[PDB]
Amino acid sequence: QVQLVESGGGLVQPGGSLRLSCAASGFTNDFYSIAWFRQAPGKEREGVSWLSVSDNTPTYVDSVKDRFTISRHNANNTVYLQMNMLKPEDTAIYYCAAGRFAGRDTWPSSYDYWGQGTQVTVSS
Amino acid sequence: DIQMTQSPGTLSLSPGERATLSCRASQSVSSSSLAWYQQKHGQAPRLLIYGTSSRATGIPDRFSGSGSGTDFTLTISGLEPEDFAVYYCQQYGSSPLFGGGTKVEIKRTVAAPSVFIFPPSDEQLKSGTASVVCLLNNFYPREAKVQWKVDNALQSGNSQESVTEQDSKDSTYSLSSTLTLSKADYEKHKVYACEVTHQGLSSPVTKSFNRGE
Amino acid sequence: TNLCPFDEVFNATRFASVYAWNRKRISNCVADYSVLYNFAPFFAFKCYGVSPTKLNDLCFTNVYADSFVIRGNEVSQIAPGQTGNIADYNYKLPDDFTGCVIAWNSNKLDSKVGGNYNYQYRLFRKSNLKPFERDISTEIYQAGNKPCNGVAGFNCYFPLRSYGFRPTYGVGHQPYRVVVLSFELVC
Amino acid sequence: EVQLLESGGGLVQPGGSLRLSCAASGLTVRSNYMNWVRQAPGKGLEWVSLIYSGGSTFYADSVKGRFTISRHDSKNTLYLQMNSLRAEDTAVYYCARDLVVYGMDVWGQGTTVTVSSASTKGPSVFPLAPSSKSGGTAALGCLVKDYFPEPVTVSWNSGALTSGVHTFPAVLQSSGLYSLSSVVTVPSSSLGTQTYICNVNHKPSNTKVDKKVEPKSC
Ligand SMILES: *[C@@H]1O[C@H](CO[C@@H]2O[C@@H](C)[C@@H](O)[C@@H](O)[C@@H]2O)[C@@H](O)[C@H](O)[C@H]1NC(C)=O
Repeated sequence: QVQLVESGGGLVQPGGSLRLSCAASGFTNDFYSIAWFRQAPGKEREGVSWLSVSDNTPTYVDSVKDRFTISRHNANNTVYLQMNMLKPEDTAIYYCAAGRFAGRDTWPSSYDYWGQGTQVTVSS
Repeated sequence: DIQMTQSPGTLSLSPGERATLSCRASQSVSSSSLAWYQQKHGQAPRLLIYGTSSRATGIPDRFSGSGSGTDFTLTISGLEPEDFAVYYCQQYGSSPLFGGGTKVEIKRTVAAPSVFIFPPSDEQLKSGTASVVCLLNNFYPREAKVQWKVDNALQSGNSQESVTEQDSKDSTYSLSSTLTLSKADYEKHKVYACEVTHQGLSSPVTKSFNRGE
Repeated sequence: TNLCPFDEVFNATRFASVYAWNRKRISNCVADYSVLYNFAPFFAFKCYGVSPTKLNDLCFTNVYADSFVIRGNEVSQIAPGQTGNIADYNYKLPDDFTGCVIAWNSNKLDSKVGGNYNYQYRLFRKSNLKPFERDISTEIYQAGNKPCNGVAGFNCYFPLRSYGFRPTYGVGHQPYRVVVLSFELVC
Repeated sequence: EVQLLESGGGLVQPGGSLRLSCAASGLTVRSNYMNWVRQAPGKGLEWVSLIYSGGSTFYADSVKGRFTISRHDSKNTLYLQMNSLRAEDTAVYYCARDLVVYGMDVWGQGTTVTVSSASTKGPSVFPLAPSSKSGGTAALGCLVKDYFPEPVTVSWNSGALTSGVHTFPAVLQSSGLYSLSSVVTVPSSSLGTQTYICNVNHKPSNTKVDKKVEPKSC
């Protein structure tokens, strides 16, 4: 009954911002973790940001460290990804993933639940 | 997820020629995790090669494999008649994954099709349906275009096609196309025709009949 | 009191094959676990039955540090309840596992142009391993009703296979070093 | 001979169930990786399900939640339980012993699963006659229309006429019934001297029909 509803995404110029959301519902407790994956048109599905919900610990890859901000609002049970200073290298389809563990992993096969995925483009 | 792409979809060669079949993986995988299979028409698959290059038990000497990373290749040094089949490559991840497959057919000189049209039998008309059949007999290559024209009006949406396998003697294909109408709709028109375009035809051949003649 | 010898485990020159996975019993030492979690080179840091940032505030009888090398797309099998080649025949965690799984890409160390065939894994086994069981037997696997008598052949297969890590493989077939920390009831 | 003997295929209506069997001879199912691989009509091989010797099962995404692979050690037989069958599940299903690094070396002969709402129905055999109008080669045939299920068998002159005969693959009509034709090219001289009869047999419906095909007279 775990359902990941992710929304947001769009087209922005280099240096603009964009916020993705992922409403996680169905979990019986707080012992799970959220990951944001992205997939360039021809490349692979790579993780960029993680959030372990039970201990509220974020993790970012180095290429987005000072630019992305992952967070969770406990009220609506939603995890947000505030993407600022967007670069053309950020153009991809962004997915929301959830795993039954407290931590982070780079492998899509480690996450059992997925959002629908949304397109994020940065113009040249 | 990984993906296995085989090219070309169809390979046209003569007996005794060298066949090269490509199998591409979307991710660089080890050579020990790739296999090739053969499947003749109407039969179950059989293991040709395991671990990229190792020949399976009983497989003749002319079959060889090579490659590494993303590009793998099955080579048949001199095609025999029994070698013209469909070949599949298969990679091992967490589960087996097959490629789309490559059919190796016999290449021959171009042969134009013989076209026949068949009006519906008086027996079928008493049922309430009319089937008009267009026969394309013994042609090569396989690509052919059949177009139904009823009273010179191009008909679309009420025809189905069927092609035979390559003939054992002349290595040609045959096509059958059936145009289906209700008996009432069949009686509303006069000229029934199928127009055939093929590489062996300099201009499209049209075979037709007038209803009730 | 001295620090726990995690340097000897994480920064060891050579790891073990997954079928003969190494285990290091950790006792009589102080461990800063939250520093381990903040280590970015840890591509994976997944804990079960415990949040990572809470380990520094807990004591336990003994900590076990298991380490080995597997391929990239097998790292998902190092978790409770997992199935597959590795989780069933090489290294299995119990369903009630309490601890953390740590993994990172080791292509620069365990891959070799032309292939590194020292790392092995068990491909053929009759039944699944029990949790934390280490099977190092190299008896010919019998796939039919005829006995093998220690001779390989048809329906008689050597149970181990090499990975043959190459630097040009994709991350799914590149080597990953794994360290599984289990907590038994060091602070 | 090391074999894998398959059975259990048949006609299932959409939403129904079916259990396939794969009896091994020459290898122990209990001790092997075993696969089910299917092949939809005219399409490629698709891995469907896998069971470890240790018990773990894996399924393709297209069959998850609906298929279940299993085995009976005492009968040395592999099984595939298929529920909530859909039209796209129509295929020829193979079982195979998997050696992974040595490939799938032993293959079953396959068993056919057809998912359809159609009921068993005998065909109607109509003559395909040359219109009254005539080169050097003439063509006549038989239209085997509106039958279910596959297959039919068509011979000409009780098997005495084989050269120049083309029996075409059937097409699945939008009604759910199959329809094929069988043609034969003869020299145009022998139309008025040689009788031509097609023998259509549809075993599922106890339908044996002999149709003499003649040029239609005005
Ligand atoms: C593992 O090693 C990490 C980095 O190692 C650094 O380079 C090697 C060659 C040595 O000179 C080492 O002293 C350096 O720190 C450390 O950052 C990390 O803390 C080490 N792991 C543990 C558990 O201490």
